[PDB]
Amino acid sequence: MTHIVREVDRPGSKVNKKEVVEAVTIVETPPMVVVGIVGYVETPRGLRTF
Amino acid sequence: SMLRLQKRLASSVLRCGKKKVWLDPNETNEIANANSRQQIRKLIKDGLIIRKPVTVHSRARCR
Amino acid sequence: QTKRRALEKIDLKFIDTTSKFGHGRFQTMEEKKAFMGPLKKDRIAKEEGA
Amino acid sequence: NEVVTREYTINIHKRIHGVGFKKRAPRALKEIRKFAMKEMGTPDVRIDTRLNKAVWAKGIRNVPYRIRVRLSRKRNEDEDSPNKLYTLVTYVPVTTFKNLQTVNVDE
Amino acid sequence: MKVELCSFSGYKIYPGHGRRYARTDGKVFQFLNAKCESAFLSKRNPRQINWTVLYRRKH
Amino acid sequence: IMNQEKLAKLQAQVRIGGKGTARRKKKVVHR
RNA sequence: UCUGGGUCGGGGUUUCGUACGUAGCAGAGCAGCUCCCUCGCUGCGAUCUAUUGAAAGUCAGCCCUCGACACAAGGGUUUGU
RNA sequence: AGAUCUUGGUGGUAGUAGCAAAUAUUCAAACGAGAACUUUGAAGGCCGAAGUGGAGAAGGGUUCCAUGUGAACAGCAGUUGA
Ligand SMILES: [Mg+2]
Ligand SMILES: [Mg+2]
Ligand SMILES: [Mg+2]
Ligand SMILES: [Mg+2]
Ligand SMILES: [Mg+2]
Ligand SMILES: [Mg+2]
Ligand SMILES: [Mg+2]
Ligand SMILES: [Mg+2]
Ligand SMILES: [Mg+2]
Ligand SMILES: [Mg+2]
Repeated sequence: MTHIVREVDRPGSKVNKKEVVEAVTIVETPPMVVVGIVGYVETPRGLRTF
Repeated sequence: SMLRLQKRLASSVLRCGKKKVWLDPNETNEIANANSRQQIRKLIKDGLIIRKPVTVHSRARCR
Repeated sequence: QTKRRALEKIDLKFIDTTSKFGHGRFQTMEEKKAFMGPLKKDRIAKEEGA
Repeated sequence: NEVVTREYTINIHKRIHGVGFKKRAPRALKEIRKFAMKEMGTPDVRIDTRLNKAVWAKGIRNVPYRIRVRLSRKRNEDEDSPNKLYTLVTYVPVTTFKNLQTVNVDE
Repeated sequence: MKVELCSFSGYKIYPGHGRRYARTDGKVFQFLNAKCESAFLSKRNPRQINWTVLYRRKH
Repeated sequence: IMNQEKLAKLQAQVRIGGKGTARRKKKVVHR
């Protein structure tokens, strides 16, 4: 986690065009690699793997 | 092997407590043969039993 | 997402990068060096570096 | 070979962290023995009395943070024993622990 | 990115860091951390604390 | 008399403790 | 494996706050020496100053190493339409 | 078959509750089949003279001392022991 500073664009608010400090969470996301495909079929018992 | 009697007799002969009695850890067999106060005296003479010096309690700080 | 909380444009002005391993007080290495100047270990490395 | 002797430095502070006051020096001895077993692969580890005196030098709870020891692997070919090798860990007094690598030492 | 403030130690206080102290007499002080705040509250002089900016520029 | 081999091992037997303890005076065998 | 993970070491971060020693015509003063000095020298003395944001710790559940060292294709018990 | 029956034996509970008042142990060696607990040495501590020290009265009665044993006992162990 860390925190940022940004200007708010919320009309009618007390923080309108005002700076705020907001806590943010950093989530590292290296690209996903696609290795398969699953198909599902709708059954009267639910979805089942086809 | 077990030298409780030797420590007690050495304390009695040396006129000190069992704290100050030092038995030679290498001559355990020779000391174990000592069963009488004459033999304790002989061991003290021969250097196998030593009265350890009094723990230092200085008064230089007090002075 | 139709509320004004959502679909609101976000424009950051500052991201805090102070050290989180304590009470960090310098954003970058260079800012810390420019504030604190040379140190003893810098001097002993620089004497060896001629 | 197998009669090698080496000089290590052990982060006692790293291995004792979190241990209660009345347990820090006995756990220091246990971690020293475990370190010797791991480094030399010998379950039979003998610790010099000078090393024990150095670990216990500052009492039971203020154990030194670092210590320089010497692990010597020696031939236990003295009697019929399950282990034919053993490690004698001796104490190496040093002034500073900066830039001390693990170095092989000759006989 | 906002107005940069200075502490009891003279260090820059970035947004979202430290505290701000407003006295009854009308003076507003800002501190970088609780160490500087406790030093200020105990009326310690920054010109005698070795790591403060004021001591550095005094010596 | 004392030579280098005798001296280097003599240092061991006279020390019966760490720093601050009295030195061993003698170890004499007599039958 | 285009090796790996450890253990030290290093660097980064951070915590505290300026280490031992040395030097000082710094220091409340005090005690001796006067061919000496013409205002000096020799000790004691909390504290101060410089060396010195120094010293010390920092993963054990902090970050990065490619420096050093040794170690890692090994052990056991089972499982079949 | 009963009498919260008498005496004796045995279960479940159950390898469970529990073996937590008074700071603390560690290293090496010896004996030994066998050592966390015995002994020696080294270290770290404690009682701190209104003591966990040194001696008595009452009470105990051989617990004193040495040697030997490792059946039982010392609610773990023991090469030790009242
Ligand atoms: Mg943090
Ligand atoms: Mg490091
Ligand atoms: Mg019946
Ligand atoms: Mg239980
Ligand atoms: Mg219990
Ligand atoms: Mg004490
Ligand atoms: Mg005491
Ligand atoms: Mg009494
Ligand atoms: Mg008896
Ligand atoms: Mg029992």
